[PDB]
Amino acid sequence: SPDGVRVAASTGIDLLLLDDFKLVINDLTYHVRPPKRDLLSHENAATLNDVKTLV
Amino acid sequence: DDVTVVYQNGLPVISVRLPSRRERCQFTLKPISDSVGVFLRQLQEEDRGIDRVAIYSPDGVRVAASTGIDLLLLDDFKLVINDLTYHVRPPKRDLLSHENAATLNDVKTLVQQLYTTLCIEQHQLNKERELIERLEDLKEQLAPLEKVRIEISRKAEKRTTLVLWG
Amino acid sequence: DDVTVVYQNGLPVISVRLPSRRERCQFTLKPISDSVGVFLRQLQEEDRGIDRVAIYSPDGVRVAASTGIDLLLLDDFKLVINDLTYHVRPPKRDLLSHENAATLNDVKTLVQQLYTTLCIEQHQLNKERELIERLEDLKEQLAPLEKVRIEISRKAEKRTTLVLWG
Amino acid sequence: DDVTVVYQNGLPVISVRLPSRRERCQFTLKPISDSVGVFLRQLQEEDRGIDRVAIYSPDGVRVAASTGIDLLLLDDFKLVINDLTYHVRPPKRDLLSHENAATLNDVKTLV
Amino acid sequence: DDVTVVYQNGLPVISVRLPSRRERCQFTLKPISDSVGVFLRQLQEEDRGIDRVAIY
Repeated sequence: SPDGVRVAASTGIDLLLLDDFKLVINDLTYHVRPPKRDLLSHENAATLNDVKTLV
Repeated sequence: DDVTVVYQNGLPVISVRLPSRRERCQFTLKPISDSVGVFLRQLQEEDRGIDRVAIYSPDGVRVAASTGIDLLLLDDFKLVINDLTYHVRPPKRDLLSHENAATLNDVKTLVQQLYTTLCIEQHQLNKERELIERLEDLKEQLAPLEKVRIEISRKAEKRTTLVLWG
Repeated sequence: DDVTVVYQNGLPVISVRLPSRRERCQFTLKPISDSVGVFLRQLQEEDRGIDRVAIYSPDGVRVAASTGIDLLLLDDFKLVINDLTYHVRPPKRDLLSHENAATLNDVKTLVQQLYTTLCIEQHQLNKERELIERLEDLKEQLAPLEKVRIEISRKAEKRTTLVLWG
Repeated sequence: DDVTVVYQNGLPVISVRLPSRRERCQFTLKPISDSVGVFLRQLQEEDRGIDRVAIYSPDGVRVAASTGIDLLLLDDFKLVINDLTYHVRPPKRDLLSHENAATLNDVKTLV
Repeated sequence: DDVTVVYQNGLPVISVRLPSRRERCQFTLKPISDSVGVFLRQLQEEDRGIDRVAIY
């Protein structure tokens, strides 16, 4: 995690790509930063509706 | 140090301190599909030097392994690593209301229907492949018993033809 | 020589010349079930004289061993056998243009992120739990009634049999 | 004489003429849970007097020793033993599992 | 190509051409402690696509 705490091997992938993290391969730390939607909790009522438009 | 339990995305994440590397580690527990045994296995699998793990109720009794997380996170408890004990105190999240949840269920079921629509053809294809692979094994396993069945049914039919003719 | 990819009966067939046997072989692949790892394993367990084999995207990067075969056959790639490098060009499919594919991708991504952030898995598990609880509650109102229903049925059949014998 | 393939109770069976023991040996084999390799192993274990065995496509390119038998029984093929080459034509069969490549019609019905 | 046998340090080195990588390979044979079976095993162990080996 960006704070330094490890992430258990049972954490789902979809829960991990919601926030940037670090990846340690052997001793190199790559700061992975996935493209996340910058919308908030209420925006779902729009986001869902947004989906409709696309369809 | 300490063990903290917080809530993110509706799921409880619990942050413990592992002994072998002196670093923290957060486990995301599912309050319905997970149990205490699952949490303990995940806790002693992310670190091999945790040969001794336990969870006790705050009064002294040991919590059984077949206990749901939603039943455990109600009251405090004590987690036990190889020789340390941590007094864990879960939080108490708030039930929103009777109105907001009534309008949230619509979205929560529409998203479920949409996700089902997006990923049901590949799942049914895998299911049909598994079903063919399973039927071809069931019939192969049944093949030898049919011989004994027929050898029994011929003797069971001869005597009833004898009964009719008699 | 050369490596070709031809669709036969809707399934891809990759014709490749192996180094040791010096004879051209062909592999039929399922685009849904198999993966790059499965194809590479089949290609290795064919002649046993291939110590290193890989599949590179035309940009230089290497595709993983879990990438599906369907996702790989969209564009060209490079099949690298121990020290040979063959340029594979699968036949192009006629699918959505480069504009509608973006819209469909956006729909898929938004639906998946809504399924994750709203925590629909726990919603479905809670629905199933409520259903189990209702079903098990319906059977606790039946335990007292059936205990007297059985008595009534027994002392009714006990008169029916007596009528028969009479 | 020649080699024949028949489906009985959902399982394919193939009648091979063998050189060392001139007797029509039958092989009942599963199309999904087996490959061509295990079929050649069965042939070699049955005869143990055949120098080699191989399967070829109707054109001449050798078919791999790992393709499933369901992938093979779609079209015709050739079975070559060390001295004879029998053109085997499986029974006419259309579809196996409805699992193939993607199509624009699938995307249309998804939308 | 060809197979050459020469002598170095009193030991015969034999250079064959392996099929799987199209490269040469030299084997140092010991004229007393080695046999033909040992040479064939070493020849089909340095390259896995040599399932058939013989010496006539």
